[PDB]
Amino acid sequence: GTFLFTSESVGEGHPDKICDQISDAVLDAHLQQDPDAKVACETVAKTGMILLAGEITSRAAVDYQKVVREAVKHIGYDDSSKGFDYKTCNVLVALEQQSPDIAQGVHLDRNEEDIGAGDQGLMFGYATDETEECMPLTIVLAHKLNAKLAELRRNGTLPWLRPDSKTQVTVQYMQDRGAVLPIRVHTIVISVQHDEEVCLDEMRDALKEKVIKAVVPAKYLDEDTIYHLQPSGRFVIGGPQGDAGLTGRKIIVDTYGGWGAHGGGAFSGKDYTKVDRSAAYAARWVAKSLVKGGLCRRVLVQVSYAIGVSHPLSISIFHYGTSQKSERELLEIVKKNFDLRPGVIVRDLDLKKPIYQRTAAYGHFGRDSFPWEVPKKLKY
Amino acid sequence: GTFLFTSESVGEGHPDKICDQISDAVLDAHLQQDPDAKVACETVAKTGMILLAGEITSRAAVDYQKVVREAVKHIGYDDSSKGFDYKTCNVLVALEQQSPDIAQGVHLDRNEEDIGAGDQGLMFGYATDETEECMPLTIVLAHKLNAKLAELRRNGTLPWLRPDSKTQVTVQYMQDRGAVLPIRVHTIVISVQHDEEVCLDEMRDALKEKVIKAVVPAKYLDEDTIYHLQPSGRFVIGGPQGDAGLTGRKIIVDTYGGWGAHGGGAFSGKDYTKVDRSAAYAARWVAKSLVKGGLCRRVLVQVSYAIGVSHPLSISIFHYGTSQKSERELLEIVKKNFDLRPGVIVRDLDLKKPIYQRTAAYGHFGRDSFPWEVPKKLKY
Ligand SMILES: C[S@@+](CC[C@H](N)C(=O)[O-])C[C@H]1O[C@@H](n2cnc3c(N)ncnc32)[C@H](O)[C@@H]1O
Ligand SMILES: C[S@@+](CC[C@H](N)C(=O)[O-])C[C@H]1O[C@@H](n2cnc3c(N)ncnc32)[C@H](O)[C@@H]1O
Ligand SMILES: CCOc1nc(N(C)C)nc(=O)[nH]1
Ligand SMILES: CCOc1nc(N(C)C)nc(=O)[nH]1
Repeated sequence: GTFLFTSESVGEGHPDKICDQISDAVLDAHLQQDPDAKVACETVAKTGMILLAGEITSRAAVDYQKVVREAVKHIGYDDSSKGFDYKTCNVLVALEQQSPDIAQGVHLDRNEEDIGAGDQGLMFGYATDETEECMPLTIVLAHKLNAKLAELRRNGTLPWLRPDSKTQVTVQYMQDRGAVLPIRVHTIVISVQHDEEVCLDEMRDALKEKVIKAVVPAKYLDEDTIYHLQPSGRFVIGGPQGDAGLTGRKIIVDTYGGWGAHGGGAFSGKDYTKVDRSAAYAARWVAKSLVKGGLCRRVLVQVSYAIGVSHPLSISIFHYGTSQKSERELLEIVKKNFDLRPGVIVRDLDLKKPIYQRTAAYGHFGRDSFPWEVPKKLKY
Repeated sequence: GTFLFTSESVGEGHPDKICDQISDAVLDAHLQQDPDAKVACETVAKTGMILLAGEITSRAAVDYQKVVREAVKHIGYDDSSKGFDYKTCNVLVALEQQSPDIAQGVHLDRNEEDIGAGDQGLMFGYATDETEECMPLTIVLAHKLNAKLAELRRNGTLPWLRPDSKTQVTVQYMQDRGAVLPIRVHTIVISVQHDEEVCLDEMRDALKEKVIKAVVPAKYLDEDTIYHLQPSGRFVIGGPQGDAGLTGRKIIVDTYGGWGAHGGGAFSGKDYTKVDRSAAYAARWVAKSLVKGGLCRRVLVQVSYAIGVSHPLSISIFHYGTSQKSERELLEIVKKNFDLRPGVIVRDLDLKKPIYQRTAAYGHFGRDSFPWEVPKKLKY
């Protein structure tokens, strides 16, 4: 009954992730002044460039040059030696108002509770009892390895580290009546951008001793665990100079690491009317409520919408055989306890609050007790 | 045992899809001259602009202005009245060589069969016996509805149609020992860009009579089927003018429509060394071979890689309880029949051939008998 499963994560300076963080810095800057801002901000990053493209209709007065540069500074790209510098990069803006055809069909003259979905689409929520935070261990460990790299870079322990990193964790699991039980870590990959001076052996030793051992419990590591540390051999060129980044290109890192499913929508740079974000957060909230409520050990929830229509078109539950209740019964419990109209989700999850840049690295789920991470007490 | 499941698809003129098609037109233009081109071409589209950003190392001489404009012409954006025009749009290029640090770690001085994966990552393949092509009915129908719109636009039946469209199909299924059986179509959404002259009732009638009835079998449609046709009410502004598009933002439309799983990687604009594409195609090939080989009714396959390492780090099989054989036994069959090194996949799936622009709309799977759609005869 054993099997392997792999998930990855990336650091704050991974170019796709830079884009997600900038998109959400822009969203938060708008929401700080106009809680009802309509934002659809895409970011593109390549050598020396941040380009903002999309549609924003807002009463806020936002200084895009300042917001973008401050986000890049926070990430740690502050010198041409690192391949990117917030002080001297090009910031280009191609932002227009939201299409009036979309606005009239979604929200104009609509009661907030009855606002229409901002687009059609499908979204999934997932939760698993394998960790207290109800997330897959593979992705939790992968995120923590990138967070550890950023911690050691920022406190000056490993000053040769640069912001761009990727990690990947393969866990060997046992199947248990549809639930999954982590046994051991089979393989770890770490690739991180570095300075010109540090040698490969010094990096590999530090990645094992100061990063992996500082994150992964020893009980999961053994003589057979495979380590791929700086497997490319050299990673001096990094960030946007090494690879063009775009918003919404790390949607699996943002969610469940391959577990569960995804509807395709990106989160960053979007206000609550874009159900790609708000309904995915609500679906996570439902899934976690079902697991913490003791109704199943793991569960997948799907929801879908049509543009301009408030109520979801469909809701579905897949419990992997981990409940005594049928999926039909769980769906009835969900329908009695949740209202997944976007105009209700916004109230329940406080989605006009400018906390979005905090979600844009290290995953949107399983951290920091955001509203979608606080289970709802279910009545049935 | 009944449940609902929803999938979406988009048309050739959806702005994200325009980007995927342009990225793959660029890839094919390079491969026509240099079969070993290293391509990582991202495209961004917004009002009046196509921007190419990324990394290409190739011996080809490619006229980016001509390649981009020809792709936009094919899609049908040929007049400012449509919101976008290949003849007069801005084409901007920010393309540099592939990072030498990546090149040295992946492919330089390597025997082709032993080339390293171009990046780390995870990829999934899926197949289901619910259709002959081994794809979920939800996504097959959603794709065919967009293809029908483009057919009626191009033959002049519905001259008010414009290239940008989205569709969404919800099917009611029955569960059958882990397999899924389509019963009926519960809800259909169609949104399509249109001219200023046509009225809503004429469009809704045409979408039902000339589009849905021309695609979806009557046996699936009944008095209860819900139709959301032009639900926003007005969609004159469309294409990149209505919404910024980016390459790799329709990864679920490109694959399984919410069924199965996704590793996060985009396909378009990437040569075979980028396992996000080649290993996902090979995983589809494995999954379809297992279903057509009669070993399971539906199956999910995961593979993963480390940058610079040829052999996958992990391979896993989830058969949803639809095989008499254990997942351990199916994994042994896969390991005896397939070699998922990128330098072998390229040979088996002929991945230096310039057929990629053909994959960039209507899904990469379940169509046209591409090599990954031709099952391998399994020996065990
Ligand atoms: C390998 S690059 C993607 C392929 C690239 N676009 C190309 O031109 O081949 C993807 C990510 O891997 C990381 N990366 C960049 N250079 C790397 C290197 N030399 N070694 C390992 N990882 C690298 C960065 O996080 C980057 O965003
Ligand atoms: C609704 S837009 C996404 C949200 C948008 N960025 C905004 O500013 O609100 C997403 C896709 O829906 C389609 N779309 C654009 N305008 C539309 C309209 N008026 N009615 C329906 N669908 C529309 C296009 O395919 C577009 O790429
Ligand atoms: C949340 C709905 O997703 C799924 N449901 C099911 N069943 C069998 C109900 N199978 C899947 O593969 N996905
Ligand atoms: C292909 C590996 O994906 C999965 N495997 C399993 N099991 C139980 C083997 N459960 C999942 O949710 N996904």
